[PDB]
Parts: sequence; C-alpha cells; structure tokens
Amino acid sequence: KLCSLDNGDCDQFCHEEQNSVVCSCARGYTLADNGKACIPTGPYPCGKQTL
Amino acid sequence: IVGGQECKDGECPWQALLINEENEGFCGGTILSEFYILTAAHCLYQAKRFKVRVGDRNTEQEEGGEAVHEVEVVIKHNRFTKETYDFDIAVLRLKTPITFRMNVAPACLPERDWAESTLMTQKTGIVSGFGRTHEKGRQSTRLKMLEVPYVDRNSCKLSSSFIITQNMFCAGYDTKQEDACQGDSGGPHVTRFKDTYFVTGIVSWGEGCARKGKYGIYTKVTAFLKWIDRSMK
Ligand SMILES: COc1cc(Cl)cc(C(=O)Nc2ccc(Cl)cn2)c1NC(=O)c1scc(Cc2nccn2C)c1Cl
Ligand SMILES: [Ca+2]
Ligand SMILES: [Ca+2]
Repeated sequence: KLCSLDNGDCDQFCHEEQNSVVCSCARGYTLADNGKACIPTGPYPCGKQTL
Repeated sequence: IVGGQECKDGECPWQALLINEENEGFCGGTILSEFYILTAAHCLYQAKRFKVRVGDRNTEQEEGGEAVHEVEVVIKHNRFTKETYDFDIAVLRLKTPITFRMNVAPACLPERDWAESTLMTQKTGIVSGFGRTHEKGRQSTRLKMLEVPYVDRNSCKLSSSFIITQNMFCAGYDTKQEDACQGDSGGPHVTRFKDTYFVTGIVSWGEGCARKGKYGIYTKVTAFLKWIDRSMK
C-alpha cells in the first residue's frame, strides 16, 4: 500500500520510489531525522493556524 | 459565506481581501508567501485600482493585526476568458512584504500528485471569506469559514448549466444552505491534513449561492502548481 497506507506515515508529501515510501515537506519545513516528520524552519510556517 | 461560522482568532490567517478605492472588499485571496497573493483572474475585472488587506477578521473594528499592501505586479493566466471562466487564476506580487504574525500567515502549496491523491480525496475542504451571507444579501463584516464536501465530478457536471473544465472542481452541498458566495470569489479553499492547511482551490463561480442542485465551483489549484511556482519568480 505504501503511500496509500496512511500516507506512508509521512507528515506531509508522500512519494513511492523503488517500492519504498519517500516523505517530503512543503517549503519552509525540513524533513526530520526519522525521514517522516516535517519541522518548521522559522516562525509562522505555512499552513499553521496562529494560536 | 452562506452558513458556516466565524473564523476565530488565528484560524484563517491566510485570508486576504482585495479592496477597491472605496476600501470595500470585492474579492478574496490567499497568502502564499511574504510577497505573493493567490486570487481569481476574473476578480481583476471587477475593480480599476485595488490593494490587498490581510490580518482582518472584522471590518468594523481595528483588531491590531490589519495590514494593507499595494500591488506591484498582476500576473493573470493568459488563457483566462470570461466566457468560460476557464483558467480562473492570478497571482499578485506585493510592493512590500507581508510581516507574518497573529492572523497573518501563508497557506502551504502542496505537490500535485499527492494533493490530488490524498487531499482532494478527503471528505471536506474549507472555504473562507467576507462575501455575502446569502445570495441576495450584503457582504459580511466578519470573516467566515465553511466546511465544504468535495463533490463527485460526474454529479457536478450533471448539475451544472455551464461546462466544468479540467481546471475546475466542485465542492459544497446539494440542498443544504451552505456555500461560498459573491465577494468570496478569489479566496481560499484549503484542505487540512494532520493539522496543516494546504491550498487546494480558488473560489471561482457558482449559479447563485447555496441553490438546490447546484454546487460551488473552484479553480483546481493542483493543475496550476508549476504555473504558480513560475509566477512567484
Ligand atoms: C448571478 O450571478 C451571481 C450572483 C451571485 Cl449572488 C453569486 C454568484 C457566484 O459566483 N456564486 C458563487 C457561489 C459559490 C462559489 Cl464557490 C463561487 N461563486 C453569481 N454567479 C453566477 O451565477 C455565475 S453562473 C456562471 C458564472 C461564470 C461563467 N460565466 C460564463 C461561463 N461561466 C462558467 C457565474 Cl459567475
Ligand atoms: Ca478589523
Ligand atoms: Ca446546493
């Protein structure tokens, strides 16, 4: 199922390559050490409500 | 926005409002970045000279977050025509950068394949704006948001008196009195995924507002991601 299985466990973008999941992030985020989570690089990252 | 509810503090920070010389909003937009606003191409024909306001939730009261920005460049899609409303998309570059803060922040642009596979197959997206609260009513002084179901593409084409092009998609309700409306045009349709909001549409057109058997029609942003990227350079 890969990316079709719960987004491949990715926080954001999921791509399938060589029958493996590859995660990536929107501009302004960096992929975390686990290769799945997306970490904001600076203040007021895109797509986050300001609460 | 017909139905729905108010955007509460911080909830719709990517909303922009296009305002005319009279300081009246006539269309919405979406903050993409400090310099760029996404809006509808057809909105550009509805005012001579306009500016962009961000950080506003109540047009009758100064909340402390409001900022007005002048437009430096208008980038309208060269394939837009008023007869079809196809390619209903434009990008605005601002003269000065938006300073993000409470109630002022960009929505994320998704990647195409993932957005179409994963975001546009979600149950709902969210539309927002200062537009009319019913088809015959006046514009809202309060920024509103509305959860709108993605609508089956076949069902929509069958429902529509006008051609639904590959650059449009439909969202909303068959009979439930909730929908975007005039004044919301050009504004955000976003989809939430794991607490992050991605731009998925532009409020484009609809036969009236919240009419039985009619849906809201949105510009399919995922079809224009390369075009948007180029325009922001
Ligand atoms: C009578 O005019 C209106 C009056 C009101 Cl109060 C509202 C609207 C409108 O655009 N409504 C609306 C509702 C939901 C969404 Cl997502 C967008 N727009 C409209 N618009 C319309 O009905 C229509 S019908 C077809 C169009 C666009 C068009 N012109 C030639 C070809 N096409 C597709 C519009 Cl705009
Ligand atoms: Ca205000
Ligand atoms: Ca309807």
